[PDB]
Amino acid sequence: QTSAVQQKLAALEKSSGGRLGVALIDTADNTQVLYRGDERFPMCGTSKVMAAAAVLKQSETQKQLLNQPVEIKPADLVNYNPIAEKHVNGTMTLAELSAAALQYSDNTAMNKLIAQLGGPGGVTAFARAIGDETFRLDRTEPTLNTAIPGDPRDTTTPRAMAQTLRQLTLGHALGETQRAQLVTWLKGNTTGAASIRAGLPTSWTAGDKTGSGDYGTTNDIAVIWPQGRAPLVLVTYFTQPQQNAESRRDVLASAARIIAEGL
Ligand SMILES: CC1(C)S[C@@H]([C@H](NC(=O)Cc2ccccc2)C(=O)O)N[C@H]1C(=O)O
Repeated sequence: QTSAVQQKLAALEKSSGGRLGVALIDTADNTQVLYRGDERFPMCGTSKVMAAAAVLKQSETQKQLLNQPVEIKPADLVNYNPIAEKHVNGTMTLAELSAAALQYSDNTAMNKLIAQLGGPGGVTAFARAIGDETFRLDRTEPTLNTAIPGDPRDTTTPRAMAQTLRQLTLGHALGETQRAQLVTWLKGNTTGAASIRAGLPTSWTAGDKTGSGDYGTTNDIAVIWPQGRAPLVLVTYFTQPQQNAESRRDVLASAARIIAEGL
């Protein structure tokens, strides 16, 4: 069946010229709303949540892991390193790297998280351990953002990512302390005001992780606390036909608005 909300999302997609994927979980009743929910999309930076969460999982059995120093060398710098560049020829702890990857989307920090997990396959292995059979990380930064249409590398589906984000932030995929840390990091994100958040009533609070890549790929995944009701988990993925397409965070805001108005 096609719902009123799905019809509005289809209209939005049509006017956007691209391909939109949406997955909402309303924890008030566990109901879901999906649009292209089982189609694959390039994750880009939204994959940083899985990497940080995997390191948080490791920290459950190593109390000092998050304080472990990691060397940052000039050769480690990639295409976007707002935090790591300050620490070249020095070190950053795994907590510092996690916070930089999540809150500033630092790509060198993400690479250190991936390395700590034994490579992209280590991130995928953690996804499998928490019941996500869909997620796949295949490359490091910056190539994991090529976002080529039809390419399965570094992709997931909106349904899978929403389920995983719910388990990580509201469920028991991580220990209580680690879940709280992840939520704190997401709520402190600096990059999300133009995306899902721009489509929500101002009174609502949220934590999110954005992503962008080639093909005008523009993504956001969020955990939301609406005024007067149980939290929501929302994933909005968007990708376009031309490699050099411009970002469209406004499309994510529009999708979020349709979802909020549809509650
Ligand atoms: C500036 C950021 C905050 S960081 C960046 C990052 N993507 C890239 O570096 C690849 C790329 C390749 C070609 C064009 C754009 C991006 C990611 O997905 O985390 N995403 C932005 C965001 O989330 O708003």
